[PDB]
Amino acid sequence: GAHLARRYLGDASVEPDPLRMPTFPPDYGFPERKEREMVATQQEMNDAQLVLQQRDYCAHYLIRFLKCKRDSFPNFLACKHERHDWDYCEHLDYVKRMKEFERERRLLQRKKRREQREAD
Amino acid sequence: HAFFKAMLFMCSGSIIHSLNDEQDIRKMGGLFKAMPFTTTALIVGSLALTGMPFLTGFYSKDLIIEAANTSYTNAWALLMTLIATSFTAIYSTRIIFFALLGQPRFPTLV
Amino acid sequence: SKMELPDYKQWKIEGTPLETVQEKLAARGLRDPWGRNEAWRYMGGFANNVSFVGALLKGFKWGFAAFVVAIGAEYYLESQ
Amino acid sequence: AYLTHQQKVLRLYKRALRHLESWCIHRDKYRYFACLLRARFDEHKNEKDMVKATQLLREAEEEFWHGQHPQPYIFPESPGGTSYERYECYKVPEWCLDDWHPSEKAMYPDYFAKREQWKKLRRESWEREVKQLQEETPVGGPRTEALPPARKQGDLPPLWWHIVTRPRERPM
Amino acid sequence: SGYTPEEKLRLQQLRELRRRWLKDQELSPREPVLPPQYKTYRHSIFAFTHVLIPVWIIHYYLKYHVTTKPYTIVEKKPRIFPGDTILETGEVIPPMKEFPDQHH
Amino acid sequence: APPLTLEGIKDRVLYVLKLYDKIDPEKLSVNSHFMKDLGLDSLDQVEIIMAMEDEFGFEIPDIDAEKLMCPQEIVDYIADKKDVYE
Amino acid sequence: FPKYEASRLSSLPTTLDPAEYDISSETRKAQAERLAIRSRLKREYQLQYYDPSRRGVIEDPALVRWTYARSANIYPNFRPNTKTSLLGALFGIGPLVFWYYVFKTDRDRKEKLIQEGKLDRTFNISY
Amino acid sequence: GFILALEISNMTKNLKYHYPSNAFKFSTLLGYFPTIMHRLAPYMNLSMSQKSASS
Amino acid sequence: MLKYIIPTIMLMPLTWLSKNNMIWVNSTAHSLLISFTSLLLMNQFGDNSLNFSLLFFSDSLSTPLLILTMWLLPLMLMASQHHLSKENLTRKKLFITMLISLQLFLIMTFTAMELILFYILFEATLVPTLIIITRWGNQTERLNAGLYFLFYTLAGSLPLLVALIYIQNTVGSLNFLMLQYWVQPVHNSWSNVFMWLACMMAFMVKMPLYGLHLWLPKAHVEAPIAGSMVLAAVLLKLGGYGMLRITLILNPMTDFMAYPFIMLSLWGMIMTSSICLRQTDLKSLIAYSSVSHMALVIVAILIQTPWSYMGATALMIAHGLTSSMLFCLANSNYERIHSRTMILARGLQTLLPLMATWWLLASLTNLALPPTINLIGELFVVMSTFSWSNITIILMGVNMVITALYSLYMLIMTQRGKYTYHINNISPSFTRENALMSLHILPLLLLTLNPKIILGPLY
Amino acid sequence: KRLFIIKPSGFY
Amino acid sequence: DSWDKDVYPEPPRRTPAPSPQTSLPNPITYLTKAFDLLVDRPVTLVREFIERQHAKNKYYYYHREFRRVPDITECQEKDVLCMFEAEMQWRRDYKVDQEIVNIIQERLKACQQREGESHRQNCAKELEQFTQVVKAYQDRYHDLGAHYSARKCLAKQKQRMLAERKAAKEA
Amino acid sequence: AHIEPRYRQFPQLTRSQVIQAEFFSATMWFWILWRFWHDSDAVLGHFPYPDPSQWTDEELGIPPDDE
Amino acid sequence: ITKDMLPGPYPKTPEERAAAAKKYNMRVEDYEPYPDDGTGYGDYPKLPDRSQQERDPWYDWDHPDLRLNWGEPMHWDLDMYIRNRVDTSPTPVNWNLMCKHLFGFVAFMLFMFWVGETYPAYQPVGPKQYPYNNLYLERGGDPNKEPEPVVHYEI
Ligand SMILES: CCCCCCCCCCCCO[C@@H]1O[C@H](CO)[C@@H](O[C@H]2O[C@H](CO)[C@@H](O)[C@H](O)[C@H]2O)[C@H](O)[C@H]1O
Ligand SMILES: CCCCCCCCCCCCO[C@@H]1O[C@H](CO)[C@@H](O[C@H]2O[C@H](CO)[C@@H](O)[C@H](O)[C@H]2O)[C@H](O)[C@H]1O
Ligand SMILES: CCCCCCCCCCCCO[C@@H]1O[C@H](CO)[C@@H](O[C@H]2O[C@H](CO)[C@@H](O)[C@H](O)[C@H]2O)[C@H](O)[C@H]1O
Ligand SMILES: CCCCCCCCCCCCO[C@@H]1O[C@H](CO)[C@@H](O[C@H]2O[C@H](CO)[C@@H](O)[C@H](O)[C@H]2O)[C@H](O)[C@H]1O
Ligand SMILES: CCCCCCCCCCCCO[C@@H]1O[C@H](CO)[C@@H](O[C@H]2O[C@H](CO)[C@@H](O)[C@H](O)[C@H]2O)[C@H](O)[C@H]1O
Ligand SMILES: *C(=O)CCCCCCCCCCCCC
Repeated sequence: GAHLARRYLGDASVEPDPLRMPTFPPDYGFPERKEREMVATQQEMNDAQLVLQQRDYCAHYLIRFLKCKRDSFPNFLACKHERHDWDYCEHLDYVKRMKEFERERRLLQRKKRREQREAD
Repeated sequence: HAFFKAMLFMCSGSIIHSLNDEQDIRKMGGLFKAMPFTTTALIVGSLALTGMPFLTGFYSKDLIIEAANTSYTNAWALLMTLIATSFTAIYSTRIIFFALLGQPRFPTLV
Repeated sequence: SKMELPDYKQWKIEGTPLETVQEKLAARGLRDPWGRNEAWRYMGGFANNVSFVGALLKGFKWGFAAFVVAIGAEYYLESQ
Repeated sequence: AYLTHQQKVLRLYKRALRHLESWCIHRDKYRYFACLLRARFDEHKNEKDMVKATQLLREAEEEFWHGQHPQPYIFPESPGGTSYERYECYKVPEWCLDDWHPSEKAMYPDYFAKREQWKKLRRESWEREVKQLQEETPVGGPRTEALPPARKQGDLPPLWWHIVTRPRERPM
Repeated sequence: SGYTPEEKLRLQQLRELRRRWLKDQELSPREPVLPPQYKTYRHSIFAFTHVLIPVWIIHYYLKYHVTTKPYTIVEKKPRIFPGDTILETGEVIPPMKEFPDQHH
Repeated sequence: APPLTLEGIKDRVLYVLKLYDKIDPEKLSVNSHFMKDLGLDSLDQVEIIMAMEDEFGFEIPDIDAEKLMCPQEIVDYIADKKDVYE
Repeated sequence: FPKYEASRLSSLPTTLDPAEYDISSETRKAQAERLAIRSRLKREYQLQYYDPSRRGVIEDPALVRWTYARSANIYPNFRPNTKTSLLGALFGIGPLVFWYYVFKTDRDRKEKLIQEGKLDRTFNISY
Repeated sequence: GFILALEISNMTKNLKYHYPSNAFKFSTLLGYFPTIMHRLAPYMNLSMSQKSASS
Repeated sequence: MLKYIIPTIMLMPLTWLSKNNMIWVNSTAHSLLISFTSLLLMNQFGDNSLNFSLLFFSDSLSTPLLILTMWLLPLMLMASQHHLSKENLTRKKLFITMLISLQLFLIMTFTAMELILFYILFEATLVPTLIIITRWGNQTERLNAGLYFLFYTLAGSLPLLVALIYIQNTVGSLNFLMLQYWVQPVHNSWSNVFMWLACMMAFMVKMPLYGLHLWLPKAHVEAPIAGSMVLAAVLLKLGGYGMLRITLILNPMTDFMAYPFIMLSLWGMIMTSSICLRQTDLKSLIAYSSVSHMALVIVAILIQTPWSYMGATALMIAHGLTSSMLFCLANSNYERIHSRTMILARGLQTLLPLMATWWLLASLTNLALPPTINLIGELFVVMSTFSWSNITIILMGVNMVITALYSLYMLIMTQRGKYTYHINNISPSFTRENALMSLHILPLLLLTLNPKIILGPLY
Repeated sequence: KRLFIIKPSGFY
Repeated sequence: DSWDKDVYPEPPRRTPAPSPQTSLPNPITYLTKAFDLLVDRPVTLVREFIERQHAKNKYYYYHREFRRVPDITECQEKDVLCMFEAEMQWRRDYKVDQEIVNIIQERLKACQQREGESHRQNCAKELEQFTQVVKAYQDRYHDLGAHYSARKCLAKQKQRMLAERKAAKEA
Repeated sequence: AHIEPRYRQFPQLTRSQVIQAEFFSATMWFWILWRFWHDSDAVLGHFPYPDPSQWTDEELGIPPDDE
Repeated sequence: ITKDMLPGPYPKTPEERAAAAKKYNMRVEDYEPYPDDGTGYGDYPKLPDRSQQERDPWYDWDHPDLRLNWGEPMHWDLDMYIRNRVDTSPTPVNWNLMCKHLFGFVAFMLFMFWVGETYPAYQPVGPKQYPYNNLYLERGGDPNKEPEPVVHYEI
């Protein structure tokens, strides 16, 4: 994407580093951030034998889809609505990560302005 | 891959058998109408190989490509992989153009 | 069982790309003496072959008609 | 080299036509360029100076090597072709039939009766074939691999058995 | 450039012999002289002898030999989902907690 | 493949030559010598052999090809290589 | 046209070799007597290969010479000189000394690590 | 790829002769990998086997 | 062991008192019955070896070697009786006597409980083997081959004799059970460096060790078929068996004394596998294959781990059946074309189909196709050598590549391609020849089902 | 026409 | 059943009850019924017949008990008669210890399969027990060589005990 | 047999072979058109892609440049 | 064969060069021993180093697969030059040019892969977040230690 062009062909000092992000406190600029809520208990994901990479904040929708899949067998075309619920939840999770990348970039942009203006 | 690749080889075997063990595409041609069922399978196998939407090949190859350009990955590997996908459509077109289309280039005893 | 070969007098380059070759050779003062040996490849059922676009669209006419008929059935099946 | 100047030019002609055919592919395009190539050969057909003729042949070979197809067409059963020697595993020499068990030979009584006649014909002719070769060969052995015909009635051409009885090209 | 008369004559004589040889390779009507020696039923005895008899042997072998030893057949335990009822004990697995039921 | 016959091979050998514009189809016989009777040259002979290779789908080595100077010789060479005895 | 550069594994085509052309009566004489040797050897072979009463192997002296030349005849023609001694030393002692220091060095390192407890052997109980 | 392939394929039907490019030979002869490796490696190994190890 | 020694001796009166037309039938039948009873030796215990008397014992190392030895005598008789058909009757009986006397020395050698008794029998096998090679070999070079065989062995054996007697003087006993409990460590000194060498060089020559192997291509090629069968299958294993026993009393000096000989073997196998690629003589090719395989046995014995001893034992048994089968396969060709040149007769699969199956099966076992016991042994040795030093995987891996090339090269050159036109006496395979081939391969492949009985004492 | 197939003896 | 549940433990089985949410018939349900009728039933009768024959001929075999003899620690040096018994005992215990490590390895492998994608957390006890037993086995028997014996095992133990004494001496 | 070879002529065809080929060629295009109608998302995109430059600083908690 | 027909020592004199050439069925003009460097070739003729794949396919060889004639001297390295092994036939592309293009292609691709590893492609997305202190317990973390808390917030 353009972000690579800015970091590699441009100035990487104001570009998030995907490996080390975030480099700012969570609460900087955010008076009272809500803590992310988890619906599915650890025991429930354990008993559903979800793959560890699947045990994220959307796991409660996955559990419903897998249960529907089993109960609707052999109709492998049912559970479409449950699959979408899980797919949409993962889309919202991905959007959040996109925002975290934009917040990190905008702070690194600010941190340079607040250094250039102070420098002069 | 097992499905359309085994089909493609059986289609080439059908052509090779019918032309007295001829294997060079430069000596095929004009088989689109002469071998209708082999032609259909060859086109279906070629379209599946190139990721034609909703054929068997599309359900693996397409997900692989969009999982590879959204990953944290070597940029040369990603770019080389994308060019190879383009090359896949080129040699596929070679078989259909030279084996099925145009005028027959095989010996006179049909 | 003798295989009766077709009469050789029926192979003629007229009306085939071989006739074009002869004209481009005639300009330079040459002739193609084997043109009639190639003519069978441009005649009969080997004349006129699909293009590459046409090859891909084999069966598209009936497949589309079935597709049109199918969505009509599905659509009305939901409405009623 | 044991090929005359004529045989080298004629060979170069055929070889260049085949490689030209591999580049052109389409028959009409091949016919057009085969005639231009023929015109080039006809242009020096009457060159009398052998020295100038040889130089023309040298250049033509150099040009052919530069312009040859890296992957020319080969007939499937030609050397290098995809069917070359494909059926050698099915060619069994005729002498293997002498080892067949009698119960195997009893299955083809008519075939092995004829086979005996051929073997009889081989024995009874061998001496004349050797004698004919002895009396037509100059002292110090033959100078060529050519062989003579039979010169009489009932004589068979010397050294014929393995030509006549060789395995069929498609034995099985 | 063609054949010399000697060359032609030798080829002529070999050709007669070769063609006679090839003719003699043809089989007579009686040869070979052999010594002394619907789908449903055909498909039924295949299923019987190749599917049923083997599965009989394998089931006997697994049930009374392989499964009488520890850890020979190990199954992944079934997935348990909220709301399932266990057959062994009848325990009812509690449902998951209420979602924000957001849809789009 | 459908088996060849001596008459089958001869017909196709003559068929090809009748489609060669340098041979008169009325003066042509199985015994017509390409140089002495039909008045062709050696460059022409190479093309005739090339055309019989394409016709029957197998190559004739140059050493063998240069000796085939009449249609009957081509018929005999092909029948010999394909084990055709009729 | 860049000229053909022959290699050991990519020989020169005859159609590009000058020796093929500009033939002399001396070259055509050599070819004639080469073809004579081949014709004489062919006749000797054919007289046996076509013999109806022959049953066995036509012994070939050329094959016998080849297998003998590449076995029994080597030592009689061996001479210890600068070439053979240097080659014998290089390909006979050379590799043995090389692999010795490779394995000795590797195994000395491993033993040192095991003594101190710095080599991971947590589940290593098969050897 | 299909569009570019079609143009390249259709240009084989024109009456124009073009000398092969270096890239064309590289592709046709498989990058010369079999031509080089399958002559060089067998030669070195097989010659060593006879000259040094055995003789 | 008297239940095997006495009947083995009784084979000699049986052969000499047989009718002139029944010497092969009688000896083959009764050597098979002896082979049958040898299975009673597999009464092996987890802790204790089977100790019969003050003279003889059997353990999981000697038991499989004994069973292989007694099985080979019947097979050597069938392999021999064709080319000895024209032989004088009394000379035929003497030939069989040499084979019987060789078996007698072998079964006692593998079971002698005292090392000096082992030495005398270990050496007594030279006499019948030497007579078999020089008397009944075909070529002029058999005389030279006997001399090389005799003096290569003796040059190493005579120092061993002095070392053993020295060990008895200082320890007071050479009984192997006693040596298990009275063994003391060997501390570094130039005196002990040469005790170690004298204890190991006789066995290395027999293996053979690379560098000391020149006697084997000569001897294994000049011998008659029966001589080659026993030389490859059993006599080479006297070296391996001897090393496996005597290394008990050489620790810890084996730690650094093994290095020169591990290097000779690791590099030797790659050198002798490469030689096989350019061999023109089929029997010579097979002989050089034995050197390559026995190099693994030497390395496995020297590194001295539980896995390498199991692998060494499996390799010795597997090689014995394979190498013996290959010599027999090549002999069948030689009995038809009277030449050992590999390229002489080609495309034989076209003329001898079933015998081409045996060639394939023999070749596959030679290149160690899993799960053959050839692979089991070769894999166990590679596992233990990797632990000894990881870099050895490079040399083991390369040898596995080269071994496949020459194993299939021999198969392709002789069996595939086009038959040689002028060779017209390839008669169909006899029943004797087919049975002789199947009596190697069938037991070899059956042992895969129960490999624990050929893995030795450390299983 | 059925032709004779030359094979080595299979009996043994 | 046939083996001891304590030596080869298996957690209680919890199979969920069928909860079909489809009108369609389940092919597995009818295949299971066909399997019971055409396979399990005739196989069971053939076994019940065989068990009727084994009950008419009931006979017993026993597990060999080995009385304990003195260890190599109690043997006077070069006293073969006592060394032999201690050595044979040590070899018997060596084979048994190999089988103990095999039991613990078989528990570990069964747990990994049984727990599915949750094995990394649900098999921590079996991993720990495997780690401890492998450590003990390594201390007893590792690096002894092909010519291992009770004497060599004792020397390895004494060397280990000496180092442990010295390390404590540092404390 | 059922089909005889021809010389320099287009081969003989059976009605069955031509009809079956057309049917499966047609079935290919029905499937693609049917799936494309009901599953165009799998080819064009399942979810919108947000434009990160359209997000307000208060959404992202980027504080004013003064404090 | 008899001892007079087997290979011998390096030929010292023209009379011995004529005997060797006759023994090997060669012309004395065409006969050339290997150099007398003590490597053990003796008088065995030095023949051109060419594969058997290079010989005329259409000639009637006594050994068609080998393309040898009965009685002709075999190359010292005949078994290395059979058609299954080393091929020496002319190539359409010069050997040195062939090596340059192959090596150049490989070196360039390896160089470009190193560059692509230095400048990896990735999406403008923050790290994926997992619940329960980053799945500390699930991933095998010790349950007897309280992990360094990991908190993820909304945005
Ligand atoms: C995921 C699967 C995707 C499959 C895509 C399949 C191919 C898509 C279309 C490719 C281009 C179509 O082809 C486009 O139109 C016509 C063919 O109708 C071509 O027209 C061609 O016709 C004749 C063939 O008789 C050629 O000789 C001529 O050179 C050219 O004019 C154009 O040169 C080309 O630009
Ligand atoms: C294929 C052949 C393989 C050859 C392998 C060669 C192995 C060489 C082993 C060398 C080690 C010999 O063992 C070594 O002997 C000397 C005897 O002088 C002993 O040392 C003794 O003599 C030396 C004198 O040289 C003194 O330094 C020392 O004070 C004394 O104790 C060493 O304590 C011992 O370490
Ligand atoms: C034919 C192929 C030839 C290839 C070349 C092979 C060279 C082989 C040299 C033989 C080994 C010589 O080197 C040998 O190393 C070992 C250590 O590993 C030493 O072993 C000894 O010394 C070490 C420390 O040095 C001490 O722990 C101990 O006293 C003892 O193990 C030997 O005293 C030494 O003699
Ligand atoms: C699950 C979806 C299933 C969809 C099935 C759709 C119905 C199947 C249709 C099979 C078609 C059978 O009918 C076939 O069609 C083709 C194309 O028109 C016809 O071909 C037509 O055009 C060609 C040339 O343009 C003519 O040579 C031919 O005479 C003419 O009829 C065939 O002669 C006919 O046999
Ligand atoms: C879509 C493809 C994506 C991957 C693309 C990879 C591209 C790889 C390019 C590698 C090119 C290496 O090949 C390079 O070519 C030139 C041209 O012949 C060679 O140069 C050679 O050619 C000519 C002479 O004929 C001269 O310039 C020079 O004397 C000679 O060395 C180089 O010695 C070689 O290094
Ligand atoms: C930025 O998002 C990183 C992706 C790395 C390269 C992906 C290649 C996509 C090419 C887009 C051009 C449009 C042509 C369809």
